[PDB]
Amino acid sequence: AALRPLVKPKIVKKRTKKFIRHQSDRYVKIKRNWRKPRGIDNRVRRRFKGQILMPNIGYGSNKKTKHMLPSGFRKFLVHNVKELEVLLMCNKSYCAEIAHNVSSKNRKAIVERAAQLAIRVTNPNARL
Amino acid sequence: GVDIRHNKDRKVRRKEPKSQDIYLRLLVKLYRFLARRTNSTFNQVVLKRLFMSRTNRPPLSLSRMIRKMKLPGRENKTAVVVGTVTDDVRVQEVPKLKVCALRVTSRARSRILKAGGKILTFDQLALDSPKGRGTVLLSGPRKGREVYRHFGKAPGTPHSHTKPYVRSKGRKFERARGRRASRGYKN
Amino acid sequence: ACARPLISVYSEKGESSGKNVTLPAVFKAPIRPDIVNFVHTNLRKNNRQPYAV
Amino acid sequence: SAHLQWMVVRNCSSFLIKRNKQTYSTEPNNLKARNSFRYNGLIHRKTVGVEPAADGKGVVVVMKRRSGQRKPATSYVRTTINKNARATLSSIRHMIRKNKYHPDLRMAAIRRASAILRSQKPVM
Amino acid sequence: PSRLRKTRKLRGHVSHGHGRIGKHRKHPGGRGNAGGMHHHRINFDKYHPGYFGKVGMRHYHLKRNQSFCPTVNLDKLWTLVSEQTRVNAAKNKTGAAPIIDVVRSGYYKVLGKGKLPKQPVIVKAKFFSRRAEEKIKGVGGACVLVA
Amino acid sequence: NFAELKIKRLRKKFAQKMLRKARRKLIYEKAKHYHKEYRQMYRTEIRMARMARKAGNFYVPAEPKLAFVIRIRGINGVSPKVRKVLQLLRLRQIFNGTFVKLNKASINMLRIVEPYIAWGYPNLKSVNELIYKRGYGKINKKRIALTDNTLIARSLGKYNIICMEDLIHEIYTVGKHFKEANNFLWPFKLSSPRGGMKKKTTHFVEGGDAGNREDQINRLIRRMN
Amino acid sequence: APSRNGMILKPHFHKDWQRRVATWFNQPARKIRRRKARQARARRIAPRPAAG
RNA sequence: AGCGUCGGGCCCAUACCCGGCCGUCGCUGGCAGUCGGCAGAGCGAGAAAGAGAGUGGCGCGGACGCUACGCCGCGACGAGUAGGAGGGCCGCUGCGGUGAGCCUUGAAGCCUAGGGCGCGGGCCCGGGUGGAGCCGCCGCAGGUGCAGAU
RNA sequence: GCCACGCGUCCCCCGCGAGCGCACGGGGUCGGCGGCGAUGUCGGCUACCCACCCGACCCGUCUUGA
RNA sequence: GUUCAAGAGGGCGUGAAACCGUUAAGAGGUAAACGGGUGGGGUCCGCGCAGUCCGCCCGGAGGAUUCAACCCGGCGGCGCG
Ligand SMILES: [Mg+2]
Ligand SMILES: [Mg+2]
Ligand SMILES: [Mg+2]
Ligand SMILES: [Mg+2]
Ligand SMILES: [Mg+2]
Ligand SMILES: [Mg+2]
Ligand SMILES: [Mg+2]
Ligand SMILES: [Mg+2]
Ligand SMILES: [Mg+2]
Ligand SMILES: [Mg+2]
Ligand SMILES: [Mg+2]
Ligand SMILES: [Mg+2]
Ligand SMILES: [Mg+2]
Ligand SMILES: [Mg+2]
Ligand SMILES: [Mg+2]
Ligand SMILES: [Mg+2]
Ligand SMILES: [Mg+2]
Ligand SMILES: [Mg+2]
Ligand SMILES: [Mg+2]
Ligand SMILES: [Mg+2]
Ligand SMILES: [Mg+2]
Ligand SMILES: [Mg+2]
Ligand SMILES: [Mg+2]
Repeated sequence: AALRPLVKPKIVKKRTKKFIRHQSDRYVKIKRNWRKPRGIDNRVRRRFKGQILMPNIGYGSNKKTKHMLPSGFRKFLVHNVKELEVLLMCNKSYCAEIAHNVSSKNRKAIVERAAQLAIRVTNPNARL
Repeated sequence: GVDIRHNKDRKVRRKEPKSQDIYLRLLVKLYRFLARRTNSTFNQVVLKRLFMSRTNRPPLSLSRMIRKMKLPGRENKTAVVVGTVTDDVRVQEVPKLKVCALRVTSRARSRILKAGGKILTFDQLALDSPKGRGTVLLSGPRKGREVYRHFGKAPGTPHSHTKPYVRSKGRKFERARGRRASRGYKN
Repeated sequence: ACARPLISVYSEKGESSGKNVTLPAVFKAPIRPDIVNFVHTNLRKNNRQPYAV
Repeated sequence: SAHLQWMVVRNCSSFLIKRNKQTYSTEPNNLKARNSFRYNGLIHRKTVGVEPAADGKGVVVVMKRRSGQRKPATSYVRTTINKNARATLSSIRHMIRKNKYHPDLRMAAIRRASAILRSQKPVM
Repeated sequence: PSRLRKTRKLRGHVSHGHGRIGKHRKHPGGRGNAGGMHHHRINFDKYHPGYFGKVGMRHYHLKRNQSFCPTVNLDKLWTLVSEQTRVNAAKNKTGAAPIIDVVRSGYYKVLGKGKLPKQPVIVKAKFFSRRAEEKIKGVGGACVLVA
Repeated sequence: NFAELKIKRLRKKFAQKMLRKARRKLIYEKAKHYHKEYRQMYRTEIRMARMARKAGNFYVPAEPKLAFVIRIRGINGVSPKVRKVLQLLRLRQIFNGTFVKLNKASINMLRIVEPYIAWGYPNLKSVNELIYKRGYGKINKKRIALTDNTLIARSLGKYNIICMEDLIHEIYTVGKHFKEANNFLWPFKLSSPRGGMKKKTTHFVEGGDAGNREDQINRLIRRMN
Repeated sequence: APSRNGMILKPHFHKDWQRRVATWFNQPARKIRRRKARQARARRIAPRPAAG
């Protein structure tokens, strides 16, 4: 019985491939992280055919499915037990996701309480 | 494709006030409500003025308010200001009034109350006259600032009674070559 | 506001004494954080020693 | 007053908790827990709160008496209801409706009660 | 608050908002108030007419204290005294006006600007203009001088 | 009580029902009368001919009141004396259309832009197709679709213009209230021409499309719509 | 290089001024050393008038 | 499969049409009416205005909603160097409050053909390494973001 | 062939009947179905490699022009 | 063999990239390198591999010292008392 969401719509995504920076392939000092080139003679700036794409706002996603995971839930970053009772009433749409530095012994309680509340957890088998 | 300029499509007039103070925003909420849910344009004007800057809501002198109520036909009729009501020393006699304003100084308050007047706030006004009937609208002088003398057609230019910016007046600080007919010329 | 209530005094050991004292008027004064905030952020800067190369 | 201290709080409270493009609130008598003038607990004269009992088992409904608002000790009134589900919702519905007492919060409080009862009931 | 300043947004853009044909060079036009006569002649003649030229008589050891002479209009002469003095005067059926020493308050001259209300006054001042004096007489009272 | 009020509220709805019916029957009778009108208009122009030829003379028919203009070329690099005219006729996009009542004043401007347009004398069916299929009014500065007569009555009730049909009547019979009837209509967004164009650049007489092609505009509309 | 409009003015920052700056972080301590010397004097000349 | 005169048919551009989606602008549009055994659930409709006072002739019931610096509805538009402005839950280092915050049952940093989010700046989870300190939210201040400079 | 149908009164001449279904009607629904599967098979955009088709001159800068 | 640990062995904490070795994998005549669009194979993950529950209704089968109405006691809400 996986936790169903209230609605499981079509998550269309207009583009999946990442926006790499011009010339990240050649050099190492050049990172993948995007940076808009503001040169005079550049090609990419001026949309030559068969060249690296530039990010417009047009790619923006439908409002209904922004930050939406495939299951249908949203994340919420948790550090401790007190923060679950918040979600207990917004139970079916959202899900807790536990923080990295939190230990194992407390994780145990976090999952035990959340399992009582029926709240779905993304990382319940995280250490052992 | 279409040949329209998109130069002046955005309008700059104010929508909401830059100030974070709570009381002004609560006025706003109220008069937004009455603005949309009534017909009266009065409320729209009052709204516009509530957003405007210090210069744009200037202080109204008492002398000006008094004689503006002395005008005939507007007897027993509430005066409405957005700026501050300051006192005037150069006015001895004070007929009894019914004022509304955001701030009034203590002196003007005493002058009115000993005469037997009345100072309303806006929440009291909304209850008294929601559409605002029996109301004389007023404003102070926007051009009253000293700065407007500095504006306009430049000095040293035929017909331009315009204050130049100067560190200090005196005999020998911008009196000579362009002003005397003797020395060079004048305009 | 115009209305001034009556406050009961408590003994140091917790019980309420007989005496009841009137509220001073400042407590009904206007709240204005923009000012509080502004003032705090200017007065606190004065308690500051110089640093320089 | 209320609206005044709402405009004060809405942004600068310690209880408020923003993250992941979400915004919540952890006050005791909020239900739905969302930062909002309607559901804020502390502000109003007539305020509801549905908690589980002090002991693990049970549910206490809490109401605010309107007399002493500057005296916290005497303000709130707790009252546990250890019965079956259906009669719980009938008694709660009657407590709120027939007294004209904050009928805005009617359905929310119901839903929370059912979920609490759910919890103290054994897990699947 | 540098975080609010413009330079933060300008990081990235090459010439940092000074243009790239005519760059932000050191002193492109020359220094200070230079070329006032020659190649900045205009700014001076369009916005500071008078800069150049001599005029008047040289007065050497000037002492401002000798010519101290602050004026006060009648517009606000009554301002100096409390209100019951004005009130009790209409009460006086005898018609004895009260004496206002202006010098005591740090004003010397009495100019004749405003309109004066109908009740006599004795004004002990140091100088008087012609229009202020005649305004009083029509109202009533005299102009007692003092050095 | 909620007794007398219920019965009163029923009478109010019943009145407004009978009113709407009556407006419907009125609409019907205007339309049938116009059918009779058009039939008469068409026959007489022949009858004049037959009888003229019988006598041996020639019947010259009247000059055409109305012309249907179309902008055929684009937005790039166009003389400013043109641009002014074009934007006075509301031809901002390509393959846009407009109606234009005729007179010396209008025709001299269409002469001044001959190379950019294609105009002529449109037929009744072409007026139906255009209005009905692609009618969109300018209501409160907004391009809203002509789907109910209410949208017309609100605006043009003062000229006794309550429906698509009256509108048609004014257009074909260039009546009094043309200005208002046309300025109400948003410039017609026609599509690219099915079948193709012969040659955009040149005049019709030298084998092109520009300029006055009196009747063949209908053929062109059927290919573009 | 003057653009359109300003007070024509002659600032005096041509001399080596950044050398001779007197900073006044002394002040509070100076106030105290005065105050202390004044109280100690009055304590010395006990009954004579303090001011002089 | 050349030259001149012509027919039908047919081919595709980020242009034109119909539809889907993002953002902005305009309508200084709409919404405090969640008025419940003090109840009766409407005020989009071609036509200046009132579901107006009066006076004579059993069963106890009814979803969502509104951080109004919010939510919602309507149309129209979107190339951009030098240059200007706005928003940045973009990011760095430190200070006052605040989270009965985390941590030797292993922090920071670092590595990763793992799973994911965001138009993007960047960020979050799993795994490995490591052995003592760290971060979130509201405000303040700055020596605060690198590919080039022989 | 007609969006023509109380009685009385007016002109020219002889303001409440209820009831039931259909649909080219203010933006798609089925109250219709079928196959595969627990040790080699299903899904797995991105991110790992390789292949093919088309597109494709190395960046920064001054410059009317790279 | 000490130490929890030499995965801290005297320029010895953590120990990145540039650069090299080896191993594993895949490929190879138009220098390499790239965008879009697909396919194939690897890689690990899904703790997949006979698949949704929730109210309400109808029906058949268990069980608990249980429902309503009144009385007593306390409390809150409201009062055109
Ligand atoms: Mg170049
Ligand atoms: Mg465009
Ligand atoms: Mg730029
Ligand atoms: Mg440069
Ligand atoms: Mg410079
Ligand atoms: Mg220059
Ligand atoms: Mg074809
Ligand atoms: Mg300037
Ligand atoms: Mg001393
Ligand atoms: Mg295309
Ligand atoms: Mg479209
Ligand atoms: Mg542009
Ligand atoms: Mg742009
Ligand atoms: Mg280690
Ligand atoms: Mg260590
Ligand atoms: Mg570097
Ligand atoms: Mg160069
Ligand atoms: Mg160039
Ligand atoms: Mg050259
Ligand atoms: Mg070394
Ligand atoms: Mg080492
Ligand atoms: Mg790397
Ligand atoms: Mg090998």
